[PDB]
Amino acid sequence: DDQVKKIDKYLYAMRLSDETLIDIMTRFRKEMKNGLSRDFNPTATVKMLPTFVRSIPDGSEKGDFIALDLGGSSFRILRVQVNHEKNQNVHMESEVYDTPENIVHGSGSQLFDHVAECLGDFMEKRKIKDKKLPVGFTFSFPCQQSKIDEAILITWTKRFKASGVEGADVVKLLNKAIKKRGDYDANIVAVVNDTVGTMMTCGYDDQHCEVGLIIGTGTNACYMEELRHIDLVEGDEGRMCINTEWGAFGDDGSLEDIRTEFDREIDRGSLNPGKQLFEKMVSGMYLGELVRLILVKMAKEGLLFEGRITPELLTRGKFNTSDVSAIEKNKEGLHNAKEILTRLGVEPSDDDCVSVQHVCTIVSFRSANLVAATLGAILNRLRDNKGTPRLRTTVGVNGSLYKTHPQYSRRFHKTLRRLVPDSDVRFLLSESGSGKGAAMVTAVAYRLAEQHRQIEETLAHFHLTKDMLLEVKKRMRAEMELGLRKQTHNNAVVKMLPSFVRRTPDGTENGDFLALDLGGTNFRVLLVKIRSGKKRTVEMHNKIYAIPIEIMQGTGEELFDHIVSCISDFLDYMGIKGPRMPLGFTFSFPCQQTSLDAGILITWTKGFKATDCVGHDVVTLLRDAIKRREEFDLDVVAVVNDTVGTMMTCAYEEPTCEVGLIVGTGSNACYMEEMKNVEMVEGDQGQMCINMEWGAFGDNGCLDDIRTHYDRLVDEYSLNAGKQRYEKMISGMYLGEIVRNILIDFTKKGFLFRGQISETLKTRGIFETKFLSQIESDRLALLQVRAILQQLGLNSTCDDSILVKTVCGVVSRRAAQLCGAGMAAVVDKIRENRGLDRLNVTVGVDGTLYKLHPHFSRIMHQTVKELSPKCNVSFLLSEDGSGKGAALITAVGVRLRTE
Amino acid sequence: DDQVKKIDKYLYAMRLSDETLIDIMTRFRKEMKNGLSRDFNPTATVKMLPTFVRSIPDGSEKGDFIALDLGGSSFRILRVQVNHEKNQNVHMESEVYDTPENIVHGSGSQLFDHVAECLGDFMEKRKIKDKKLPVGFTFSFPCQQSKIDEAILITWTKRFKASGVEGADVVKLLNKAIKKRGDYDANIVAVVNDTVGTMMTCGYDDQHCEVGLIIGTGTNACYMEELRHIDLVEGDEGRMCINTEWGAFGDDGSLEDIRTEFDREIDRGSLNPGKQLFEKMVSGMYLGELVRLILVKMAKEGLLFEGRITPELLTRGKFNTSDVSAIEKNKEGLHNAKEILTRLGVEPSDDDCVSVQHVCTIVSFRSANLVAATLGAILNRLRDNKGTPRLRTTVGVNGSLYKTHPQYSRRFHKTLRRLVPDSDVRFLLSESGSGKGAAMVTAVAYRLAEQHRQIEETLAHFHLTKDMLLEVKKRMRAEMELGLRKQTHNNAVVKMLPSFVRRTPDGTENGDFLALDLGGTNFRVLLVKIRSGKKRTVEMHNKIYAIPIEIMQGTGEELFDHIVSCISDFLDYMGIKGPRMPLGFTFSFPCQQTSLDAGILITWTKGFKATDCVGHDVVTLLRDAIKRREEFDLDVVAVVNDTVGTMMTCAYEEPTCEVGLIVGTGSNACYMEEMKNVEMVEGDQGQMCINMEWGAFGDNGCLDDIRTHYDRLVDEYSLNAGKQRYEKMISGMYLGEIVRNILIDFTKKGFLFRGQISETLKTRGIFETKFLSQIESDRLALLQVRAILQQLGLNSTCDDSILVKTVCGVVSRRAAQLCGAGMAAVVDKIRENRGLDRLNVTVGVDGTLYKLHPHFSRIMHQTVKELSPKCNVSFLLSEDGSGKGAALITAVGVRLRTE
Ligand SMILES: O=P(O)(O)OC[C@H]1O[C@@H](O)[C@H](O)[C@@H](O)[C@@H]1O
Ligand SMILES: O=P(O)(O)OC[C@H]1O[C@@H](O)[C@H](O)[C@@H](O)[C@@H]1O
Ligand SMILES: O=P(O)(O)OC[C@H]1O[C@@H](O)[C@H](O)[C@@H](O)[C@@H]1O
Ligand SMILES: O=P(O)(O)OC[C@H]1O[C@@H](O)[C@H](O)[C@@H](O)[C@@H]1O
Ligand SMILES: OC[C@H]1O[C@@H](O)[C@H](O)[C@@H](O)[C@@H]1O
Ligand SMILES: OC[C@H]1O[C@@H](O)[C@H](O)[C@@H](O)[C@@H]1O
Ligand SMILES: OC[C@H]1O[C@@H](O)[C@H](O)[C@@H](O)[C@@H]1O
Ligand SMILES: OC[C@H]1O[C@@H](O)[C@H](O)[C@@H](O)[C@@H]1O
Ligand code: NA
Ligand code: NA
Ligand code: NA
Ligand code: NA
Repeated sequence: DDQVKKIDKYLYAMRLSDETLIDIMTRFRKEMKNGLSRDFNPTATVKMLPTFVRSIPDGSEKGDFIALDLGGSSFRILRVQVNHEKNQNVHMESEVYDTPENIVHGSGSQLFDHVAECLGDFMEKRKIKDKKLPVGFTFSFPCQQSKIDEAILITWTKRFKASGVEGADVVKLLNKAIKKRGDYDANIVAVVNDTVGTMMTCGYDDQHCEVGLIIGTGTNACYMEELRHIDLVEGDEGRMCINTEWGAFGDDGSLEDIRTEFDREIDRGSLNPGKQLFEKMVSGMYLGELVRLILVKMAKEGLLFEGRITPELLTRGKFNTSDVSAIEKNKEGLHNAKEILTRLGVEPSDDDCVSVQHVCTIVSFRSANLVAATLGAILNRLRDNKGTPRLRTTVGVNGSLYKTHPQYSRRFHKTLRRLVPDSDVRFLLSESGSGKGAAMVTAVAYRLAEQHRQIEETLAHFHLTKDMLLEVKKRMRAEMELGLRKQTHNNAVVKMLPSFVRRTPDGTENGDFLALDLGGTNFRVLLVKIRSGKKRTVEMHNKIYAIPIEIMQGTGEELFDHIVSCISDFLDYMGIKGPRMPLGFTFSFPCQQTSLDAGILITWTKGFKATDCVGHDVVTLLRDAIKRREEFDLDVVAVVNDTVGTMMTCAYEEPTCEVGLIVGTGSNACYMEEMKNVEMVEGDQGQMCINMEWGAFGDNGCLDDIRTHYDRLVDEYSLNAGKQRYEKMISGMYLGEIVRNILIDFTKKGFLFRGQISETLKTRGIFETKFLSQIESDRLALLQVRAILQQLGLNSTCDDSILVKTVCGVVSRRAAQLCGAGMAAVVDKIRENRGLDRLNVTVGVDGTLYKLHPHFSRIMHQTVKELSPKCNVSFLLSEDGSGKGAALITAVGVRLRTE
Repeated sequence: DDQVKKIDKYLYAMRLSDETLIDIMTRFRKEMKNGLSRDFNPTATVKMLPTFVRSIPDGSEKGDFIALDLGGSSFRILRVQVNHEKNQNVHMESEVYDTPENIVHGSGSQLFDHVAECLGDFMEKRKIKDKKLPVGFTFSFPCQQSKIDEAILITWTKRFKASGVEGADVVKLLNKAIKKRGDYDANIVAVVNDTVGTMMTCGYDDQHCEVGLIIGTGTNACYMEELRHIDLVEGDEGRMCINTEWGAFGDDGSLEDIRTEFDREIDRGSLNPGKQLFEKMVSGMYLGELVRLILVKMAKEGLLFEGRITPELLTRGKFNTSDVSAIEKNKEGLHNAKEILTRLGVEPSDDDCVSVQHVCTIVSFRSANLVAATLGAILNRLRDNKGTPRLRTTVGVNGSLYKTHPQYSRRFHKTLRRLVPDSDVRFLLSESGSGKGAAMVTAVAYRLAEQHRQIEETLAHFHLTKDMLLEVKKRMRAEMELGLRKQTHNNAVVKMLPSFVRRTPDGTENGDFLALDLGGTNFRVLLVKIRSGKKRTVEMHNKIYAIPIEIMQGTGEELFDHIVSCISDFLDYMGIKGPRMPLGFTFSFPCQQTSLDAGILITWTKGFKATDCVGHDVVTLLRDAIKRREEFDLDVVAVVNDTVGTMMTCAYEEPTCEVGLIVGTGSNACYMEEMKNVEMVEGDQGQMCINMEWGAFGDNGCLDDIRTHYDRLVDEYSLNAGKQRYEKMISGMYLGEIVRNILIDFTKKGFLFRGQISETLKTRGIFETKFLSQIESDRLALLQVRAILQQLGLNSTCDDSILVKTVCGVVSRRAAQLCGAGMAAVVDKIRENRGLDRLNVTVGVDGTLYKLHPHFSRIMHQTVKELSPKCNVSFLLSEDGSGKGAALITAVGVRLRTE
């Protein structure tokens, strides 16, 4: 019996006590938490990689799929089919392809060309190249994943070392490999670890399976973790499968007290020195060589074959894990030991066979015990996660060692069940490998990819290319010409209305003025005091006055009676009732003007429809309401569009400013034009500011080209169907409605909100400028987004929130680009007007969407820079409102009136 | 009692039950939590802004300071002198500067010009213009700060509305206005809120002060929060003052059930509509106007003065909060109300006076109550942070309303104490204002600014401009010349040794080869099989062999006996013991060669110093060690440098790979030179690979220009003092040592580790390549950085971690650039040699530092691209060591021999 008690003492370090295993396990429980923490992950050796599989197959899976399986004993390509509706039970065929060492060690090219070729063949035989079969990929190395169809190889393991793969995406790599062939089309939809594939395969038959275990060439386990623990994945919704990659357990020295001189020597001879140190004590790629190392040591010390030592005993790999298994068998154990050893050249005695067989025991008993240590850890995590006093789950298993060895399973289970007695675990041996599980994943992944494809399809219609934007710019410029020219003005949609403001502030404006600001979100009355000279100053006051639902769509008399009523109040407020003051009237709707102080409303826009206004001179309507009340007198000197008011406001301090842009409730622009071009106003000397009224761009159909189903819905249900189409794709009053309509469509499609169209979602105006601005804010956690949506009344999940955010960004991005194309046309015409090669001009901007939105202005400026590269445009934000500029314009009105 | 009975019923919504107050208090509580969370902050109206003030004064403050105070009811500039070590407690002189409307409502430019001008007038009269007086800036508006001397205005409040300031750093704006004057210098070293200033002022006198409260023109409060609760500031150590900016409480509609029609109306006339809504119910700027609006409402409804109404009563601002105070005085309240109302034009009756007074009462009482609720939330907050049943704290206070109102303080205090039971609260009214506190902050800020200045000054020596880098390139080019021309070779530092490798693999290399890899981090023996012809493959194996310290610096005989010992073991491992295989020797040290198979060790580099090796032919030393065993024999065909080996390994695949580079333990490079320029070897036909041994660049002093005190220390303490200068600023064996020496210096100066130079810090090697690469890993968390350092033995804080990361980054960056300039020289020489205008060549790269570092390669590549623009350089990383290329050289060796 010394033959055994002696070995026992020698390989003493490789016989771990329950005491020790307990510590190993405790240490893995820590390594798991560290690997899950957003803070500790970057340092952790156990990556706890997220796999993006949300749960085991439920049975709803159906279709036809192709599965790949690389990285294991052999490169396997399967085919799985299922359709319970048509009562078609799971069916599958599979084949194996040869993979010579040279390819496994060559460049990724040689390799992924090889896989693509074996796939080309596999489909050529069954004649399925023409069928749009979804491919699933079982790739069994640690991988960086942000989506199920992305796999960035973190590092080769086992027997693979292929150049130019680590850090790359094997999906794109495989794809490219195929492409080169042109032999077939292949839709790689998913990539899973064999651990994950194995958990899925068993989960399919056992609804309790929460773990995926592999003990073959390599070792590694996956399990079902709570999202509220995967710090590295935005979400708390249910669970997800974590690929622990425990092979690398201890690559940081955490297990140096467990590793022996033998582990260190096998390491120094390994393909991946320093890495996968836990695995190197476990999987079947190493066990055989470990034994051979121990046997070489003993032999060198005479403990075996006297001390005869052959060159074959010193040769790397002469001693397989096959031999380890064969030697461990109960009947032919020693018979085989003798044979295997005789082939080695040594002179195997019957005693030698018995010693060698015991070594094999020690080495294999250890591996099995280690896996029991770590797997025990996982189960401890599960029992904890839940909170139940006991644990009852199923563990899927696979791999050559576990399947072929005649003592491993038995031993492993026993040690495991012992370590965690509070568990009723059931081991289930995968019989299809990963195929079934893989395909069960490819099925869900494809399902999800189809929705996505459709989402992208619809959203793609909102994408505009450099060229399409150049066209829009070109169409804008053509429309501008049409509006300026007397022969075409009547049919032009872009009216190019003269404002009768001939120059920007000349610094002689002086006096006290009243002003109205009507048409934007806030109607207000203002008092503006301007003092010129050495020390020039501006002093303003204002008061917002609400305009009731009724009054805003009521009779004209009511509207202006209200306005004047508000003027009265403000005069009291300022303590200036009495004197007859001059008044600048900022009225933000298209007006036909014959002079600065006359403006005839052409049409209501935005939210206003007051009866008996269109066709009248708004300055007259105002004077009437003034005489009607009869309290006080005013001298209405001017009527100004907010674009022009804005340009003048900014021109005050910025003499380079000659353009006015509004992007708020509505959208519109103005700029300084040459009188010779304004064919609608007699005289070709000097300049005049032109209120473009560009919102009506597209009203003659010139944009049907890029308007979508959702744009037409918004237009069709608006107060002014058919009009202001350009504006309706840009401004805050409308952007939300576009988004809303898209979301309704997506919900009916079943993409959103579990397919339930909320009563809220049917409320128009739900997505205000404010909401859209908040939703699109940067680095804004999904949790906050979802919070905002629930605030509106929208019951939504993380996925919903993501989709909504995407949608808002697509709509607002397009708004900024279209706005940019118009402005690009404008500044470019100015450049040509001055006959310049380069032009520096500044735009005065205002509007709630422009001020609040986190991307609009940025993307807008970008677009203008790219579309009019011969112009350097500066956008200046107006902080005072239009009042200043209106006052400044009223000052000139007075001098020319008092002229 | 009738009069008050009815008024109470009329303004019912402005009288707040403790039930309501406790309601509001709970709300603010939630709002605080939201403002502090990284998830909800972006949508929270209460901003909870970090202040970067760690604690109240600790008595160590001392110096001469200037303090600005803007945003309050008056613009003040002060001077604070604090000298404890000189009986000089705290002395201050202040001066008020008139600040007219126009300035406060005009352009940011005027505003800060005006400030800069006043600061000038101030310093002029005191003739202190010449002293280095640090400036602290009290700016009572909400600001985003990443550090104490930065202040980005978020939004104007109170009476301010100057254009071009929101979103800007008021500190820059001020310096800008100062530099535009030319009158003086100003060291603005800190910016604080007035609540912070107040807290620090009271804290000076009362060590229990944990809150600063303002109830004047505007209202706000700050308090000491635990750093662990402050998400927006990385760190969990200690506390920091938080500026709640509680004026914006309710701006999201949070307090609409509290807000009345009067609040809504005062809003519509405010300078900032829809903002600071909570503040608009509380502070002095609003309380009076709020009262007026009620008198007007009541008058219109008959409830006052028979219902009479005057233009005065209807005017904005005719009823100041000042009048509110007077009318609430015990003795003269009603008498004062008589005078006030009689001036307003109405015919005040004794009842009117009583009615009015009771109005003021309700208004000011609500104000006080509201503040009690929010302060209560804070107090309760402070307590929970301690986790104790009771709370004892002092609240610093200031503001015109709180100071001058005859009832407010009392009522405020009353309600507060009733709302927070288990707490003793002292209300210390700041008599000096916030100026003293501001100065206390300034003192610590300056003290800190001085540390940064010195640190930045030190680190700047590691900064290299594009120009400097061009020089390094130029100098490198010169050295290359000297090394090639035999006229100057002997004296040249960069040796440009000939490798006697004349051409990159031609594609015919065939056979089996042995290889040695000695000089890098791992010594290994390799077996390499190269099959040429129609099908070309390369199969290689290898084993790592540890070279024990002793042996590494023992005797040449022991070293090479060890080498040959391992060669013997590997032959066993591979099972090829017997045949006389050709061997390729990769020897990573400078060798004088007269032929491919002859190499004289010129000198040791890196960590090697075996004796009686230098001056010997390393092939001879090997062949000898082999003879000394006689176990076997071999055919050493070549001695190769790792640069040459790496270039060949990579040129095997890429035919434009004419350059080699190593950035590992050491740094060096090789390239294909033209025999004409290789004056040291007879002939001018064909080409030859030149091992530059560029590490010795600088050994002749040609870099003394950029080498630093720390470089000299690292060099002076090395095994090869004075040699390999260039390399010591680049490779993994040295960079860590540069860092360690900088850290030691910084620690003595007292910038790091509490000035404690630990035993760990004294240990050389501490900052290995591995560690150095983790620390700089992109987007790594501070705790992660702190964790790793703690793991080293360096007990360090978060600030400590910040500095260590910065240091590491400066060193690694310089290294990458220096390396880049070297390569730029090399590639550009080849370009010119071949008289090309543009050159496309690829470089084979190897080395742990190059592989593991998160920035080196990126920065290096970028530098090459920038210094040699007429070159397009590609970097191919060698994934399988120098072995391949070495065998490829062996091949052409045995061949050219027989051929
Ligand atoms: O490497 P081994 O011993 O074949 O075991 C692991 C393999 O087991 C197979 O059955 C699975 O299909 C593969 O996905 C897995 O990689
Ligand atoms: O429609 P919005 O978002 O209110 O923006 C446009 C308005 O912006 C205001 O700032 C201008 O003073 C108005 O003249 C203008 O109509
Ligand atoms: O608004 P008020 O009445 O000036 O009160 C607040 C001010 O109080 C002063 O005492 C402080 O010095 C200022 O920093 C602060 O802004
Ligand atoms: O010094 P390091 O970090 O090991 O890197 C350089 C070494 O890298 C190895 O990969 C090469 O095979 C050696 O030839 C080379 O000397
Ligand atoms: O094949 C089984 C295991 O081998 C390990 O070495 C790999 O790192 C894992 O990806 C895999 O689960
Ligand atoms: O308010 C911005 C713009 O809105 C457009 O719909 C109006 O027709 C314009 O007059 C106005 O400038
Ligand atoms: O000065 C009183 C307070 O007024 C508030 O409105 C400001 O935003 C604060 O910065 C300031 O502390
Ligand atoms: O190993 C990298 C490099 O280190 C240098 O210091 C040695 O002198 C070279 O021979 C070698 O190429
Ligand atoms: Na998560
Ligand atoms: Na004209
Ligand atoms: Na923090
Ligand atoms: Na020569």
